[PDB]
Amino acid sequence: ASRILLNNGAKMPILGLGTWKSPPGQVTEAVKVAIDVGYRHIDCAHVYQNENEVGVAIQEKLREQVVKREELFIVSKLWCTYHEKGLVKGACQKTLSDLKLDYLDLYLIHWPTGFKPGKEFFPLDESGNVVPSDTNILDTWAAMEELVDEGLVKAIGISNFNHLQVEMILNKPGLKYKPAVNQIECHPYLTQEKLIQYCQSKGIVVTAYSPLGSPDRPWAKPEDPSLLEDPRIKAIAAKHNKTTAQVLIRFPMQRNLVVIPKSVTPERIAENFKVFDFELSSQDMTTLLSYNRNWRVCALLSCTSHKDYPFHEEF
Ligand SMILES: NC(=O)c1ccc[n+]([C@@H]2O[C@H](COP(=O)([O-])OP(=O)(O)OC[C@H]3O[C@@H](n4cnc5c(N)ncnc54)[C@H](OP(=O)(O)O)[C@@H]3O)[C@@H](O)[C@H]2O)c1
Ligand SMILES: O=C(O)Cc1nn(Cc2nc3cc(C(F)(F)F)ccc3s2)c(=O)c2ccccc12
Repeated sequence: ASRILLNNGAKMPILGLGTWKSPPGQVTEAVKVAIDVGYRHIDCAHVYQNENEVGVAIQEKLREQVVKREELFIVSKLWCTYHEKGLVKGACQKTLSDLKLDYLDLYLIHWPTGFKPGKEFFPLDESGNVVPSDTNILDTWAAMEELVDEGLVKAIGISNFNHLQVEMILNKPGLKYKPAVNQIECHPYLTQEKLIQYCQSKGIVVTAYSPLGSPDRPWAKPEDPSLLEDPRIKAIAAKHNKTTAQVLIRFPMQRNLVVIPKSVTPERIAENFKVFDFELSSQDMTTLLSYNRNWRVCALLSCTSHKDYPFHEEF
């Protein structure tokens, strides 16, 4: 199936378009091309500073009757400087206004760590450490629950929560809505078997981010592993007459994950969608799992002292 059933009763397309780092001047056309060639899920965030432009594309494709709003699955995320209870609705409403929507299909706590509120996304002290907010995930989660009860979002979820944090939500006293999704980094170099099985065992759908290893991440270095250039992955693609990127997108799909590759390149947007016509073998899958090396694209040094930093622990 091209959609997975969430625990709020709604279906979610297992392929979406990512938008982190998509330039504001190219992402409108990017999203337009993606809807044209079949994408029905867009992954967004206020912190990506491009939601206005993403929204232009969505609204034009609705106006043009290329798609109906019910057919779209639009995701956004609450940024760390808005974890305070009095800030969550407004933050969601800004995202909605920019996306030109009246509801989101899914809204995620973007990271478990709350940062000091302000105009700065990454407020730092004079030594470079991120400045925390004294908020905790449970009260943040309660705030998210209110968005559901106000009709602003159809589903709520979390992102970059480790096993212990997910379990803390599930065990929250007075828990009203379980998280629908946990969006986490996942690719052959960071395979996440434990976290994913934990989440799935609990009926929480996992979305895999940076499935191609984020070659355009701004902190990339020479000695870093490179998925798209891995000869072992290239050979598996070769065997299937597909591209390395296609193998890397199909890989999570077959683990019952949602995957959200980013591109602003029209030929690549289209290539990336052509992944429903082939299957990796079970041996291919285990072989790709074997390349795990616990390598993370996303884990900003400045945040590692936050009490709620998610990656000190195994998973
Ligand atoms: N929850 C969070 O914390 C979090 C964190 C990171 C990412 N995410 C989401 O996940 C999405 C995807 O992750 P990502 O942006 O880090 O990286 P990614 O999707 O792993 O990689 C994007 C990079 O791959 C290139 N690319 C795309 N398709 C390609 C293809 N077929 N062949 C060769 N190169 C290709 C893109 O180039 P062009 O664009 O130039 O074509 C871009 O440089 C994000 O955009 C965001 O929506 C969420
Ligand atoms: O956020 C995105 O979607 C992509 C993303 N990732 N990162 C690396 C990060 N690593 C983190 C670690 C924590 C931590 F929780 F671990 F403290 C909290 C927050 C972050 S941001 C960034 O620095 C970033 C900056 C602008 C826009 C998007 C991003």
